[PDB]
Amino acid sequence: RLKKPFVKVEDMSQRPFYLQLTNMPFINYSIQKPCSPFDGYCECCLQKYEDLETHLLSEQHRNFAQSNQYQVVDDIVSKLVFDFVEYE
Amino acid sequence: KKDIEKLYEAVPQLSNVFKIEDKIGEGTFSSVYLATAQLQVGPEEKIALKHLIPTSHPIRIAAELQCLTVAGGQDNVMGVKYCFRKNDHVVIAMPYLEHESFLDILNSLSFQEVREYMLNLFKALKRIHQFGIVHRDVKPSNFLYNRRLKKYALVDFGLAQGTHDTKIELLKFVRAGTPGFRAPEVLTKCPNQTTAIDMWSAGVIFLSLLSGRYPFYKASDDLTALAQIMTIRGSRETIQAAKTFGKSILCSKEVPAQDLRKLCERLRWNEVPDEAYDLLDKLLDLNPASRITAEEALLHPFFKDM
Ligand SMILES: O=c1[nH]c([C@@H]2CCCN2)nc2c1oc1ccc(Cl)cc12
Ligand SMILES: [Zn+2]
Repeated sequence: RLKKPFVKVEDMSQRPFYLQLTNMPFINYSIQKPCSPFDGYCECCLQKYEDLETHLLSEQHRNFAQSNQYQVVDDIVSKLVFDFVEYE
Repeated sequence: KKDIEKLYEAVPQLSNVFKIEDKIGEGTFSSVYLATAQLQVGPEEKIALKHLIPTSHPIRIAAELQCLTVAGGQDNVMGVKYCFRKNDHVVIAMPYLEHESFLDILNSLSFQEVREYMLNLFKALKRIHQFGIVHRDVKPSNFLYNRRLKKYALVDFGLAQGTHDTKIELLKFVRAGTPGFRAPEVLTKCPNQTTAIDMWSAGVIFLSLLSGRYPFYKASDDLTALAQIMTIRGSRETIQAAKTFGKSILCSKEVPAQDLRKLCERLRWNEVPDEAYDLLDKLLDLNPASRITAEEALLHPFFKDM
């Protein structure tokens, strides 16, 4: 029932996923080196965004960005040694 | 240029410390910049600054730093000098290592240099695997190679996960790599993914080095890569191995396993030893349980005597 060629993958204990291409991969030796022989979401606000900049500017993000949630980061940082020269 | 300006603005303290020269790397989750700084100890020094995408969960940021602090700075694994934070913007400061593009050196390395590269990659992998770190994004752009100095650094713990008994605490509280370097058990979404997935990746790197082709598996999605893998390692072989990890694979077109020596020679130094292709075969084992480990790889006959 699936048009060929296809690949089908299912978990042996149960949702299948598929590959269907016009041509399956074919190893091309004639193509010159080094060509192949075969030639977002915010973790903080737990939500997918439309535009990165605008999402960072949103009050949802700004609020996380300014919280105490980065304590876990600062905790490791405090253990590191600052060895650069700092200017005013 | 505008990126450099925006970085300074995001982390103002950076302008007190660094002269940021150029952007040297970029991925889904970070940008890496070349910068100059003055050491208190006296020398001026080139620094790599890694600006993590401000959508990273703090635990993800912290786990990457913890990999660098605990496992890094040793055995060809990149370490960390310092880390700068203003709010959601974190910038990791690391030593700069001048390094080749993989495409450039690929077809110009001697065979001895191929074996030195692989040996040094396995040293880095053995080190991280000792801590129970699964890198999950091992590929040439994450393995810095200074040809002239014979220096190596495995980089980028931003996609790492822990083994069940990981020594990196934060990894227990844990993003997809490049399809072309992902193991069959990864491409088929096996819930259990071990350090073996990085050994697969190192085999894909070794496959590029032996065939002179990069990217070897050119694929923008997981199943296309799996289909390409089947044409190299064989559909029946892949289907049999996948059963052992609880995945049923159906393929309409049966394709034979390729002989690795003949494959690499036709794609591509006059007397590559059988040991090289034997090691490749173990790295590209379709069964992750039987796939060679980094420790075992270092003891493989391919590397006598180094
Ligand atoms: O984590 C890194 N990722 C990367 C790349 C770029 C972003 C995705 N991985 N490069 C470096 C990374 O660390 C480095 C330290 C020194 C130098 Cl010269 C380069 C890097
Ligand atoms: Zn957010």
